[PDB]
Amino acid sequence: QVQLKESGPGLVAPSQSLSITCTVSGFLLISNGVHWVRQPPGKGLEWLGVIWAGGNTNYNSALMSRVSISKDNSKSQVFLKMKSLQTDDTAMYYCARDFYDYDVFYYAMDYWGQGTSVTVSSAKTTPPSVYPLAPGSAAQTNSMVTLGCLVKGYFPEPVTVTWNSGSLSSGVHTFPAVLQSDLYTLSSSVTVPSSTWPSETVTCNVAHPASSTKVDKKIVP
Amino acid sequence: QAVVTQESALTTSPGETVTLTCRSSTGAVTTSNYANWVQEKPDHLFTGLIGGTNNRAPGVPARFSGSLIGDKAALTITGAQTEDEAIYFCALWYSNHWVFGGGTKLTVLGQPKSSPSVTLFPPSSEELETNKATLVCTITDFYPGVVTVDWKVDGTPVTQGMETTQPSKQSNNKYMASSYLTLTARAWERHSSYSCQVTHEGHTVEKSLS
Repeated sequence: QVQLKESGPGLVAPSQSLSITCTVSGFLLISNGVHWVRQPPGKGLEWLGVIWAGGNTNYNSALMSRVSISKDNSKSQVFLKMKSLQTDDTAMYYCARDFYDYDVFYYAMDYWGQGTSVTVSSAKTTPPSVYPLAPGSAAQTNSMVTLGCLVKGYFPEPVTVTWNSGSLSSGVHTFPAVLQSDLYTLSSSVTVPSSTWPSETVTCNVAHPASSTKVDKKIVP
Repeated sequence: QAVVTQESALTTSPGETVTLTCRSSTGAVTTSNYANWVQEKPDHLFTGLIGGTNNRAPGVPARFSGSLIGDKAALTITGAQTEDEAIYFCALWYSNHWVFGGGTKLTVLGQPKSSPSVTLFPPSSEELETNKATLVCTITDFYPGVVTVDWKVDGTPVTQGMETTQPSKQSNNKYMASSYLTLTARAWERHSSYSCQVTHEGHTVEKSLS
């Protein structure tokens, strides 16, 4: 089946270059064109360009000079190179398939990829500090106790939070991240039967891909 | 130029008909512009609905239709459902490029309301060593996705030091959010009661600690 998956660098510095890949599956690039679209934070969609089956490309004139699209038929990959970044190039970048073989001729973007988030910033990568969130109020609320981990001061996003190496899938909530002075902070919570904790250990596992850092915090009363 | 505009927000209720329009800065919308209507669903789920002005994609509900209303392209939803609540983007082809409109935010009333679950967490001893203290107020399973959280230190409402996240959609279509009160370790030790008060559609849910 028709699938499109983007992969990109995550963090890039102003005035440098951006390269993203669209890996397609379920259709051949020798027969279908692919479009590149971006969505700046709290903005609508903006078309960047298309590469047709035959190799011709067309670009949004506003970008025309800084953008370049190319492909690898055998590899099922489309690439977007974007230069002269400014922080306003921060966006979700999407690839979508081009289609026109309809009953009456018309061009349509029929299947969309899931997107890849690119942060354009001169801010430094900084590993997180992990703190346990324990009830404090150790009074039995009911049968369940809810615990958490505070992931503080990291850049850039994302961070991955797991409980007891994925075992606890049980009402796990990973909240959206807040950004204060270029450092993100997020929390994750887990709900467990109160008869269990602290008898049975609860550990949160945090991974910060950009700093290749892994931290585990055991949550104790 | 070749600026496509759409209404920015529209609201309907289930069973009503709503028409969304798409205008070209350049002139009347024609068949040759192949108006495409794309739907954006929470957490960047894009789905193509109509292509070439009036061709509904095969998986799309029969209640979606597209047409040329005068000089503009139109998307009509006949008997709108709660799940039609999304952002709708219009795109027009101009022989060598596509131009997307700003998108229309469609709100469908009659959605099922849900009150927030609030949890208040004290600063950890580990964090206090660093001379900072963060109180964490988690809010889950609420609908619609807009709350108001107020914090009080020793009965007195706090003015500064709090940060609230923008609500996010959970797998279950309800929302989540988090509020943070950052104090210095000193301040933490100078006060006694801490309260997180969350206001959702007229009601208030507060949680406290000592």
